[PDB]
Amino acid sequence: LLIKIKQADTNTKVENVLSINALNFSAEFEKLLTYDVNTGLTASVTLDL
Amino acid sequence: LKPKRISSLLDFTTYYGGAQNEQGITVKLTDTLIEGAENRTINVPEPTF
Repeated sequence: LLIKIKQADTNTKVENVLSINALNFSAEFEKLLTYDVNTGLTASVTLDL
Repeated sequence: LKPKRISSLLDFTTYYGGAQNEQGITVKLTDTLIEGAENRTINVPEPTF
């Protein structure tokens, strides 16, 4: 996914939006910390690997 | 119904003409989006009539 976002900058900003919010990139960060964004520090530890 | 002697293909189209235009050709166009990238499809099948 890191390689894909560097090639996607040639044509479309929606390409850079479809990945990081709707598709796989927003979903992959949740498995280590599910809702850590509730504060400045990682809290509300619902899921922790 | 009169027999006539010709000598080349240019002699034939002078007195008799050419072929008949086909009536069974169809053209299809489709615009698609594949993960933010455009895709255009052109489909001309071979005529059955």
